[PDB]
Amino acid sequence: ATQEEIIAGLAEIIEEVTGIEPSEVTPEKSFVDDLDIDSLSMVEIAVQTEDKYGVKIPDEDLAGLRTVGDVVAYIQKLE
Amino acid sequence: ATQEEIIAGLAEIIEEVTGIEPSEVTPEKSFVDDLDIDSLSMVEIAVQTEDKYGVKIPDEDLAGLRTVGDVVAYIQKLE
Amino acid sequence: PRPRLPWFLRTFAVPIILAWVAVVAILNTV
Amino acid sequence: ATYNDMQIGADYDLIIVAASALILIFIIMMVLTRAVVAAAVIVGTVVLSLASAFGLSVLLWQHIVGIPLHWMVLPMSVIVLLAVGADYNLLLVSRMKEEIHAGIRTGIIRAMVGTGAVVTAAGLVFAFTMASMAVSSLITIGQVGTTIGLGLLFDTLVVRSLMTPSIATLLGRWFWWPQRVRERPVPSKWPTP
Amino acid sequence: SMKLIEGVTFAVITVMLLAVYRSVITTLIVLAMVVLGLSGARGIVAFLGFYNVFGLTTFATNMVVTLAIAAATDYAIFLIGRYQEARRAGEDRESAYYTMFHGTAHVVLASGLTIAGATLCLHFTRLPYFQTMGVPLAIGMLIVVAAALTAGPAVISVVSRFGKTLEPKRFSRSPGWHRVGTATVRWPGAILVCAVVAALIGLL
Ligand SMILES: CC(C)(COP(=O)(O)O)[C@@H](O)C(=O)NCCC(=O)NCCS
Ligand SMILES: CC(C)(COP(=O)(O)O)[C@@H](O)C(=O)NCCC(=O)NCCS
Repeated sequence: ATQEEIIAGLAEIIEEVTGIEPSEVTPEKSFVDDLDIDSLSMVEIAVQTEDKYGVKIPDEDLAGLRTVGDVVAYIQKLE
Repeated sequence: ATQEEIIAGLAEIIEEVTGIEPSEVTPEKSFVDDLDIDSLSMVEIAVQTEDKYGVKIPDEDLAGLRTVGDVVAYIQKLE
Repeated sequence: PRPRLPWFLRTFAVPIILAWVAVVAILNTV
Repeated sequence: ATYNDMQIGADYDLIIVAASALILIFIIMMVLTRAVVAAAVIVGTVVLSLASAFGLSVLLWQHIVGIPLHWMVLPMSVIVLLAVGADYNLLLVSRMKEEIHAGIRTGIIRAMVGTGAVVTAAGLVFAFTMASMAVSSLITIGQVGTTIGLGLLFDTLVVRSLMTPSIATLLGRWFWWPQRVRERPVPSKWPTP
Repeated sequence: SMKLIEGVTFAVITVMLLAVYRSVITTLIVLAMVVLGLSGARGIVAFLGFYNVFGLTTFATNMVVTLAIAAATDYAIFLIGRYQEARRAGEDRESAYYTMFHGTAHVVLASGLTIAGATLCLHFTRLPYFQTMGVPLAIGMLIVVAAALTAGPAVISVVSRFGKTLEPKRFSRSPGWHRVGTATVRWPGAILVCAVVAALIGLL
């Protein structure tokens, strides 16, 4: 899948979870600082992603991921 | 795998389960009407297929499948 | 395609409220 | 002898009330949610909460206040606790069933985020209404009210929040038997921007 | 002591409603629904008991009053909460009202029927107090349910038309509820174990 599609889906999921508008979500943004997203919100994002698109992210992987582009790369790696 | 091999294996399994001869089994046949196979016989077919060839079909997928060719397409999709 | 019962409640709200008030007042006064 | 007869009748009526209430509530829940397992889970969680409610009331009165519970408090508390706990769990399960078409886990999360505040407010209001009966000069009524209030508090803060959704997550598709439910929907392709 | 009980309960309910809804007019409307339901139940019970349909005790009357008040408040909270959820989601008042009724009509009716039928199990007891407490409680609960399911939607219909009365005041998410739901979904086993252990404490 292209980066744009993945970023759009993640933007929709994040907007549902936290409230950050899709435009603010860019691949270089960091969840912890740029977007200010805690770990629990991150596992919520992971659950939504698994239940909607089938991409599965364990908690240990969620610990490593720091930026939005980092998450996208992980999803592309699975593909 | 070729369609012919899959159809032959499914024909053997169906003959063991229900009693329908392999010749009557063609990819356009429907389990519900053309072959008159209930859901329980279908899960029996799925169990036999898993235990013999390793192809795994969940119950939700078994709900969707309608024709013999539909099952073959699903198996090819896994490959 | 509004359901019949909520539409009926919404339309005749004032008569229903007055009927309930009158019935309760009668029961608690008699 | 009169009070001995009263005690025997109290035990008999307590057993009868518990059994009849359980059966009727189970029937109603099964009818409304169209699922056996959901009703069974609701009833079990309510009973388990009821045990702890009894324990809390017994402690608070007998050990702290010193006055043991009156012999007629128990069934009056039990019936109301069962009814209200079943109603709250029913509301949560109904919202879960409404939101489940988008997957089990997302449906559970959305149903919780929706109902939680309202159910919490209603439970707290009911509990504080029951606990306010302690201002009665008669102390049996105060005992009944405080017992019901403690039961509702524990139920709202534990059974609804954790136990029911956790059991729903564990059982998965079996939670809605005999209705057929997909654990997760068909994995959609990523949206095109 | 019944009268003082009633007064204290009303004061507590008013304070809690003011705390929750963060508004005065909505609290007044909910209190009006509560008064209507309580008065209906009390009136019907007293009227029936007066003509020797059944006997009454102090316990039955106190339970009738308190349970009627609590049930009316809970039903009003349910209706207004669902209506406000729909309204904040983005729907206009008409669609929000219809969504509220569609999503809460069956729940409220089922809860009321459960409460009414539960007390009716007392009519099959032996001791006179328990046997006499059965019917009046059921009748009062049924009256409360009817009042909540008819007046509630009607009052909501009339009130919302006039001004910005029932519109939400605290436009906010539920981050705590999000976190709790995520914890429950990800790790049901540990949470279930903790809940079961906590519940078993009461057996001591
Ligand atoms: C849950 C979390 C990702 C939270 O991380 P945060 O403190 O960075 O938000 C992290 O603490 C973790 O993995 N904990 C181990 C499992 C756990 O705590 N589960 C919840 C206990 S109910
Ligand atoms: C079992 C079956 C495929 C039967 O389907 P049919 O009624 O189309 O024959 C369907 O009812 C189903 O998936 N039910 C859920 C699981 C179940 O019933 N297991 C058997 C209980 S012992």
